Amino acid sequence: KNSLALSLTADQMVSALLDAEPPILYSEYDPTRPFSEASMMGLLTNLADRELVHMINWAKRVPGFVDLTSHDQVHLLECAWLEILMIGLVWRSMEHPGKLLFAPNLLLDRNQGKCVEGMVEIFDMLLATSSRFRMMNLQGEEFVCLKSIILLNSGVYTFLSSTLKSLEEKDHIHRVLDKITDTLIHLMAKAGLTLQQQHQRLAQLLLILSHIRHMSNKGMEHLYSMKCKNVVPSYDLLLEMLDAHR
Amino acid sequence: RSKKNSLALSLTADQMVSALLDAEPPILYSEYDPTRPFSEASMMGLLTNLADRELVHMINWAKRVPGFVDLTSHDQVHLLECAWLEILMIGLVWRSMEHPGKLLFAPNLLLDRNQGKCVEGMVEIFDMLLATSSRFRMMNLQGEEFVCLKSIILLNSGVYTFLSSTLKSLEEKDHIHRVLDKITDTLIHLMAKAGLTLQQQHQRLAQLLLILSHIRHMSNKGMEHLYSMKVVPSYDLLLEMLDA
Ligand SMILES: CC/C(=C(/c1ccc(/C=C/C(=O)O)cc1)c1ccc2n[nH]cc2c1)c1ccc(F)cc1Cl
Ligand SMILES: CC/C(=C(/c1ccc(/C=C/C(=O)O)cc1)c1ccc2n[nH]cc2c1)c1ccc(F)cc1Cl
Ligand SMILES: [Cl-]
Repeated sequence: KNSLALSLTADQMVSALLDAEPPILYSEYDPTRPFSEASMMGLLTNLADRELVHMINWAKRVPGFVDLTSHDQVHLLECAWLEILMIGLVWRSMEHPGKLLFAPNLLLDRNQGKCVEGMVEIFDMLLATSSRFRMMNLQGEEFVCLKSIILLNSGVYTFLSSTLKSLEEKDHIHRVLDKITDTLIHLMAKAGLTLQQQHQRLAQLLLILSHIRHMSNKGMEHLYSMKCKNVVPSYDLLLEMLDAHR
Repeated sequence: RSKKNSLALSLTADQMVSALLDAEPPILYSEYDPTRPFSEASMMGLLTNLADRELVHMINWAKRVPGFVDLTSHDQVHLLECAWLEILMIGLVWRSMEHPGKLLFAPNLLLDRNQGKCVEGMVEIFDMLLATSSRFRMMNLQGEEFVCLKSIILLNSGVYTFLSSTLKSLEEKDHIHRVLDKITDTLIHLMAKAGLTLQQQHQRLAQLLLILSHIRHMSNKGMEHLYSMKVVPSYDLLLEMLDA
């Protein structure tokens, strides 16, 4: 692939990723009205709906992503969307121990998780991830690398791949993933970590992604258990949004 | 802030690998000569039976993973509850590597895709497992890398879901993270000795650890299908096997 992505240095990768970051959105409720009146699930659903649109724009700006066919872009987003929302939430919540910062005007604690049956389980997992990032002193530059890894990794092993084209798409993804790895290592070397510390930190970061997958899976199961499914993107919806984007 | 006294942390890379290779469970056989062809119910029976027998050996293996016995029984159980199906699955994928298009559950139970269709929804899981096996094959995964990955799953999968208020709980967690760091070093060591450059080492490490996310996903899907049909070994069972 002549992909410009593969010619990027670590610093250019980080710049591109920092520049692609979506805005922090606000929850939509009247702050003049008391907080009951508001449905918690309604607020969260609405927020996720609005976050999704921005996620598509962000994805299109991840180096290497637009080199893929639309079909593969959709497949990656279908698999990764909730993991991406979740890693964003955890990062925003880092400086708020015991709380989840859904939006600047929607900072929830554990006991607010108990609104909606089974959500507290997810809340606790999210809190623990936020604690882990805090403990590790996760940097914004590392965060954007991890979020891009999720986009590219989560769906890559579930392409139905008979064709030459599909094999080339997979190879491409793996090369970009290798570039993000290099980028992460670079950031750590420049922060003055030893070689051993670099590889240990890389491993600690990537192992957290396993827990993010777990949380996404649990979350998706609770959502599928519902008789309404207002925002969870079908392939076709995602393809439309990708086409509607351009 | 306190660092648990563990012989595990004094092991070199080479000693870690040896200890892990030595702890490997045996390859078990499926219930000998069943009625073939299989029904949906008979296939599930064979797979359930196999998992039950594999579990006992998994506990023995876990007890021999350096650092694992340093933990309290409660924490050992928590790790196994979270990791058990992922461990079965990574074992299966490794055994299946040299059998393209097939899953080697046991030497007398080698199934292909179309045999996955015998139980409703299972082919989806089969396909994910096959794809993982292909990925390991493509990467030329080595047996020494495999044992490191399998131990990482044991230690990592449940580590973030200890409910941890006390200093003691934080020290247990730190211990786990140090052992995980030791296994990372061990993996890097193996790659360096295989003659990979520094860049290649870090890239390969990342490729391997990213597969663990897919293994978590398969475990989750597997558990969901099983709950839809009917499964996590009970705390008490696990405790007994750990005590026994
Ligand atoms: C953990 C929080 C959460 C989010 C969520 C995602 C989708 C929907 C609804 C989809 C639909 O009807 O199609 C509802 C809530 C959430 C909503 C904003 C978010 N912004 N950043 C992260 C965020 C997560 C949630 C809550 C309950 C649950 F059973 C499962 C989940 Cl995942
Ligand atoms: C994919 C294969 C499979 C395994 C399996 C694991 C546990 C149980 C437990 C049931 C119970 O306790 O009542 C049943 C089946 C399997 C059985 C041996 C195995 N050895 N190595 C890997 C292995 C997997 C399976 C099948 C259908 C499904 F819906 C989900 C799964 Cl996970
Ligand atoms: Cl908005």
